[PDB]
Parts: sequence; structure tokens; C-alpha cells
Amino acid sequence: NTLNFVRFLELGLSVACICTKFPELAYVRDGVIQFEVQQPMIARDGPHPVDQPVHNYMVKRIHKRSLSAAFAIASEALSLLSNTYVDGTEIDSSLRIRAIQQMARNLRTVLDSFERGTADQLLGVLLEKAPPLSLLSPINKFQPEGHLNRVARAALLSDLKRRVCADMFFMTRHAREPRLISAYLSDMVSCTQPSVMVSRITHTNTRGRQVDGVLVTTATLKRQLLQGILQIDDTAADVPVTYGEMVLQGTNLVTALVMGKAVRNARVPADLVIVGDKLVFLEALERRVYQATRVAYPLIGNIDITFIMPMGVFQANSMDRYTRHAGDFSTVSEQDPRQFPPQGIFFYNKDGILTQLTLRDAMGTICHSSLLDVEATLVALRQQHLDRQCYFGVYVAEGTED
Amino acid sequence: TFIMPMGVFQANSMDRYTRHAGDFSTVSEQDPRQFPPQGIFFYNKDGIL
Amino acid sequence: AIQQMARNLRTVLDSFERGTADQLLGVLLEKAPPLSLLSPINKFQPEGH
Amino acid sequence: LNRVARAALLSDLKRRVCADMFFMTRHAREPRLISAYLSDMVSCTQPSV
Amino acid sequence: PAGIIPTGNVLSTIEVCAHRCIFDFFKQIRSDDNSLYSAQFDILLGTYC
Amino acid sequence: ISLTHQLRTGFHPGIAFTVVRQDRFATEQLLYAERASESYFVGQIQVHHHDAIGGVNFTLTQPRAHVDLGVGYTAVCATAALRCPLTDMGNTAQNLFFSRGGVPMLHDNVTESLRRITASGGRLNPTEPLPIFGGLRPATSAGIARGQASVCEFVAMPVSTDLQYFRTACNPRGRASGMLYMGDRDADIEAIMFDHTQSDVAYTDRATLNPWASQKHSYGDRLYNGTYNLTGASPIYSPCFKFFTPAEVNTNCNTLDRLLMEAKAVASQSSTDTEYQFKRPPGSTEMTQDPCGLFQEAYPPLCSSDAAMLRTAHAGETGADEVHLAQYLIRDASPLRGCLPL
Amino acid sequence: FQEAYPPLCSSDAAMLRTAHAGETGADEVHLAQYLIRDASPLRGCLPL
Repeated sequence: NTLNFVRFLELGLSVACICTKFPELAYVRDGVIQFEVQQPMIARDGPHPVDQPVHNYMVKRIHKRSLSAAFAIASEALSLLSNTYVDGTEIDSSLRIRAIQQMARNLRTVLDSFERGTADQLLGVLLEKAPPLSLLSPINKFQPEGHLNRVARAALLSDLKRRVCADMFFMTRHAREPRLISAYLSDMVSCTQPSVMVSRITHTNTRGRQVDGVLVTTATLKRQLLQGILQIDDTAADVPVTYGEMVLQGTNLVTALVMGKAVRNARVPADLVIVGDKLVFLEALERRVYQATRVAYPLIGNIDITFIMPMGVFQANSMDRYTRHAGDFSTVSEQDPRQFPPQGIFFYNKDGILTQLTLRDAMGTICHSSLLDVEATLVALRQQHLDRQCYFGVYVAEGTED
Repeated sequence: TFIMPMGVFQANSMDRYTRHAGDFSTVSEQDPRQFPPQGIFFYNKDGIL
Repeated sequence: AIQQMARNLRTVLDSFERGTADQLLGVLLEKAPPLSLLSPINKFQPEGH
Repeated sequence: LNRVARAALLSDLKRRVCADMFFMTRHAREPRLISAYLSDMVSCTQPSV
Repeated sequence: PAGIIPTGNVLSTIEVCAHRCIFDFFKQIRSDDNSLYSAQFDILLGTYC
Repeated sequence: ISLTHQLRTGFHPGIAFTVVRQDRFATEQLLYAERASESYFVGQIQVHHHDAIGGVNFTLTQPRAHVDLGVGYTAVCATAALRCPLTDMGNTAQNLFFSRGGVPMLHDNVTESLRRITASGGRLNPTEPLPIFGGLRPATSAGIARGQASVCEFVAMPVSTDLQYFRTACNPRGRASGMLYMGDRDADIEAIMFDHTQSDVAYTDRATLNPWASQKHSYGDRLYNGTYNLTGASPIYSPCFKFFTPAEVNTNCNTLDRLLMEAKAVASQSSTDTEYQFKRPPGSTEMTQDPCGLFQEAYPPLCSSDAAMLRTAHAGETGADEVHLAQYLIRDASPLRGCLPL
Repeated sequence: FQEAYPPLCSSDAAMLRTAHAGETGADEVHLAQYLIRDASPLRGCLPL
């Protein structure tokens, strides 16, 4: 079989990043981007202070990563390629040609690995960079400006708790109705801020409308979103094919050397959907990338959920021990064996099997010597403020032979 | 503004009626609901009793 | 300094056109009676007295 | 796969064997879902030379 | 080791290591060091307003 | 020893327990990104000459860097679908005999007998050679059937406990606490978590539901807090370590941005290749989303004190009666309401 | 799989069928008898 090579620019993931070449990247210490953002101001009267317009300055810095790929040749092939011990030139030429073909076939996939892994690194950094929608949306919708007081922040925190409890598996729960899915996809699209505008050539469709981003999914989610929910705009796109390189020369080179500082289409088969009022890509790269390799696909991440159940609670109040009807759970014995305090809990397994945690399982926790480790508690308690309390009930006296 | 009573006891013996016989039964020989009430239970902002 | 001066003064002059609408909204909120009272007053009271 | 993923896959295998056992004579009133699994059957075999 | 041309010649060569408490930074290398060949810099990638 | 006798025979001592159990789930995600979301730089590829078993290995290294040129947030992710749970929701008690360092009993035979009875009726135990200068790894078993077993940690608390606390999303410490409440100073996290002069932040009519796992040096705090390190020799993950440890927090940022920084994909605190949910192996990078770890809450599942009332006789849904005589049934309040079939 | 699926069985013929002219019974245990609901793949077949 002949391996199918994947180019990074033909993928729809290239619309989420702007690429540029930099030969002197190993000699940077801290690259710096700069922002100057100004804000408008409104005028009022009455018992309000007059306001002045504010200017904000924000500075971000680069983060350096790398890529690695290996390439091996065996000892026999290395001996054949070094032209050492040549003999029988009709029978060793075939072995040398076989070694050359093996080396070329190895080097092809080794060179392809970097273009295959650029998309993986982009997916990893975008997955790290993304806050959850269930926390981003009510925060971006509820507070108008910020610097909230205690009450508004507390109400926002309660609403955040309720929203992250409710909308957690929003695709697999309300999968029967497409309208909720297409309603919250528009929320997810129009809940994030855009980026800067300065560019030369951008990813457009066949007609010429500029696309706004990428929406990467699993293949199951792609077919579920495409079967009835989102509408196809186009099946072709126009992508850039050149990076755009830059170097340092002239006065910038001598500034970097002395001072130590420096200053600065093709037709592709890819689907495009329309969400809200924005035209986005919908890539589900699982066959082009991550197929027949030894790595796991991202977007299959895990979550951790902790469960709590009480075990031996007896309702102390006599009012709370009530039954909904007279003969609910009757027995044969003269004493109903449910008024006794409970000693176990019953819950369901992963597979739906009934399981029981009786009180015998607490022997691993309460029958230890850590139950009698009161010394550090006493040492910490003795360094507090103590008043001279009467000692009638904590004092033992001695006889007097009376 | 919300208004609730606490210790209101229905004085008429006619007005102290149950919809069914064995609605809220207990194990005690005296039902601890014929006593006059001493409190009121409502719901919080988040739904907590 | 001159560029900062102009950039400050432009938003300062924008502020009055931005705040005239705010003052109009405030006085219209103050001037408006509720619909829940104004709707049956205009119907169930034809003339007055 | 490691031991844990293999065990979870085996449990899913048992549940899936119990689920779609007599599949055409069971859900004969849902023509969409039969096509939805026929597509899954067809797009599951690796091709040949 | 900036690599710029010398501004002026220096006379009276002596054992400079004897007077180390003068100046503010003193570095002595036997023949050559790996720290002499290092052209690390900082780059500004643009400003957005 | 008397507690061992009473718990083995069938007696009910005058205590009650709250159990905590952490579970993992495989989720399919969904991420959206804007146009100029990343500024991507590509370096120059360099080749390492490296010897091998018989020949040479060539390692190709290329450095690259990324800049997030967004004034706000330019990428939004959200979990969409639920796959198979990777863990098992079993009943595996945590054994505290893996931990060494506390004061021992005077007589060695009492401690050895206590470990011998504790080992009976449990899965995970220290090995019978008892390796001195070793990890005290539990004895390996045969194949696992339905996934990785998740340990349950037991917290003592009084019997006369308001059961309506556990019917909603509660806190296993007994007193609500955490990073989320600030706005006046920096030394307020300790005053929320440990100062019992003032009332609880959430349930504002009391100090704490239990006084045995909430104070500065109480039983649960002396046993499960990560600062004192009593269970440090245990190779098993404690599912309520995150609820008891004072997290290091900088208050230079506000509450909401610090919450969004906490809300990203944190590193895992368990093991996915072992069979007993051990502690985090060093040098393994697995990023898992952590709900209810930044809120310091824990969701109650469908549990009941009797199997009779847990399932009704109608060939369908389960029962929903709250209390019958002295038993109880807590309805499901977890996010897994319409999943995990019964 | 080395498994065996339980069929619809009961320890008493009284609770095996209900008195509503339709579906069969669903009560699990009554006093000491039992009724095991069908977990086999033959749920919607084999008419009763």
C-alpha cells in the first residue's frame, strides 16, 4: 500500500491560526506582543462623580514548544550503504538497492510526521486554551462591566453552579430535538470575542465570503450535526498555500547582536456550515490524522465526578418518622423490622447491578491507630486563649483518714 | 413582600380534618401532629428547605 | 502629548452624544406609568368623576 | 489497550450483544433507524485490494 | 564581547585579576568559553490598537 | 477492638458515616475557535546523530512557538456526549493500614490482630511478606471484569444529622467553604474554612453539620488533610483529598478570571492503567476536566437504605418514596440523570 | 461470554399474571415468593 500524505494547509484547522516562518527561533528569549485598548465614556449628572476615559495596556508573551520524530537504519543496511566489504557486485547491488529503498520509504513517513503533528499540536494548545461554555456564557451575559459587589457575585456563582449542573451532556441528553442543539450552537459561536483583522489572504468559500472559524468534532458528532441540524453552505473552499517568512537583517541584526533586543489560493474539498450568522468550517479529522497510528485522538477527554451518600443516619425527630400509608411495607413479625436504625446503603453499579455498603466496610477506616492520635490536637489546642474556668468536674481528690 | 404565619392553631374542632384515615401514620400511640404547630417551613432562593 | 490630547478630547466630545440618549431614557422611565394600571384605566373609566 | 479499557469494552460488548439481537423483527416500526444501522454495518468493513 | 570596534586603545597591560574590587563586573576565561557564542535576543511581534 | 467486635457481629455503634467516591467518564468534546486565534511560528529542523543497537538513529527536532492574539477569549469548548464510564462504581473500602508514621499501639500483637481482621472482608490489603523499605503495594489479582475499581473513603459524623443536606449537591466536609467567597481581604479563606465563631457561609443558621470533620484539628481534618500527611505512605488515591486541603490561591486577580483559570483542563489526580485507582504517577500527562472540584461540592447519586423501596413494582421506572419508617431514599441529583441505565 | 439469560419465571402462578385483560404481572416479591422479570433478548417476541 502507498501511504497518503496529508498537507497541513488543505486541512480546515489552518483557519484557526496564522503561520509564519522564523529561522532564528532558537535564539529568542522572550517574544512580546503589545496591546493598546481604549474605552468610551458616558456623561451624567446628579449625585454621580464625573468620569474620565480610561486606556488599557496589555502585554502577552510567546510560549515555545517543539516536535520530535525518529528514523532508524539497521546495522546491515548501514554496512551496505557505507560501501565497506564490497564483493560479488551482481548479488550485493540488489541488497544495496533494497537498503536504499527502505531508507527512502522510512524518510518519507518521517518527513510526513511533522505535517501530521502540526494539527495535533494545534488541537492540544486550543484544548488547553478553551474555557467551558457553561461557565463562559452566563458570566459574559449577566455582569455588564465587572467589579461586582458581594451580592451580585454571589448570585452569579449560584447561577453558575445551577448551569454547570444542568447543561453538561447537552448533545446526548436532548438528542431527540434538533432545535435546542442548533440554538446552543449559535450561543457557542456568538459567545466568543473575535481577533485582529490585519492579514493579506484569508480562507474563503467558492463565492468569496470569508469564513470565521473552525468547529472541530468527533466523526459521530459530525454526522449527527450534519444529518439534520446544520445546513450545508458549500463543499469547497479556498486556502492559502504560502506561509510568509521573515528574518532580521540590516539595523535589526546589529540591534539584536549588540543591544540584545529586536523589533519587526487552491480549491480544496471541505464542508462549510452556517451557524447563527457566521460561516464556519466543520472538521472531524480522525481518518486523515490519527488513523493507523499509536496515539490517542483528543476531544475524547475525561471528567471526574464525586458521589456522596449517607450511611447510618437515624432521624432523631419523632415527627420525621412518618409513613405515606398505613399498610405500605407489612411483615409477619409482631415488630415491624424497619423502625430499627439503618446500618447500610444500597446503590447501583456501573452495569446496573445492586450493591451494598454495610457498616463492616468501615473497619478499614475507624479500626486504625489514627483514632487515638490526639497528641497533635492537644498541642495545637494548648496555644489558644484560655480563661480560668472552675474545675469541679475535672478534679480528683485524695482521702484524709476521716 | 411575603407574609407567613407560624403558631396559628385552628381553634374549631370541625376544622381539624384529615383527607384520609391512614395518611401520615407513626409508631407512637399519640400522633405527633395533633399538637399545636411551632414553626413554618419554606423554600430558599436555591430550593433548599 | 498632542496625540494623547486629541485622543482624550475626541471621546470627551463623544460622551455628550452618548449621554443625551441616557438622559432621555432616564426621563422617559421616570415619566411612564405602568401598563398594568394604565390599560384598565383607559377602558373601565370612560370619562371620569 | 490496557486492562481497564478492555474490561469496559467487554461490558459494552455484552450489553450490545443483548441489545441488537433480533434487530429487524424487533424495531420494525422505525424505518429510519434500520437504515441508520445498515449504514453503520456497511461502513465497518475495511476494503480490499 | 559585543563585537563592536574599540573606541580607544588601552595602555599599561598588567595583571588585571589583582585589582578585582574595581569595576562592576569581572569575567576571566582561560582560552575560550561557550558563553562567548550566544546571540539570544528579545523580539517584539507588533502592537495592536 | 470493641468496634471490630460490634461491626463484625451486627451491632450499630453510635456513629454515622458519609462516603465519598470519585468516578471517571469518557466524554466526546466539541471545540470552536476564531480566525486569528493563534499566531504560529515555525523554526528550523535540526537532526541529532544518535547510536543504536547496531546502527544509527536520527532524531529530527523542530522548535515552534504560539501566541494567543485575542483580547478576550477566542476558543470555547464544551462536553457534548457521554461514552462508557471507564471506572467501576463498586464497594471497595479504603484500607488505612497502608499508612505508616502515626503513633502505634503498645502491644504489637493487638496491632497485628487488628490488621488481620481488617484484611478479612476486603479486596485491597498490604501483602503478607510486609516488605520493609518498600511501597506497600496491594497484592495483584486476576483479570478485572467491569473496569477500574474506585475506592470509597469514610468520614465519621453524628447520627442525628439533617438528612436534607444530602438530598442536594452538598459538601462532604460538613461545612461549605472554598475559594469562591472573598471581596474584603486576603486572609479570609482560613476564616471561612476553620473559624467557627461565625456561621456557615451557605446554610446561614449554624456553624457546621458535623463537628468531627470540620474544625482545624478534628478527626477528619487530622486524617484526610494533605498538610499533615498521615496517609502519605498510601499508594491509593483518596477521593476526598480535594475537599479538605487548603488550596494555594493568589488574590491578585478577581474572582471570575481566577475561576475561569481554574475551570480549564487540569491534570489528572488518579491512575487509568492500574486496577485500584492509585495515586498520580509522576511524569504522566493526562488532562481531565474537573467539575465539582472548583466548586468544592459533590453530587448525591440514587441511593437508598433498603432494596425494597429502591425499585417499585410496575415494570418500569424505579421508586420515588422519600422515607418510609426509618429508612430513606435520596433521588438522583447528579448530572447523570438521563444516562447510566438501570 | 459464559453467561445465561434469565427468562420470565415466578414462584407462584398468582403474580405471574395480573387482572387487567392485557399484560402480565410485575410484582417482584410478595411475601416469600419471587418473580424474575425477563432479561433475555426475547422481550418483544414469543407471545404470551
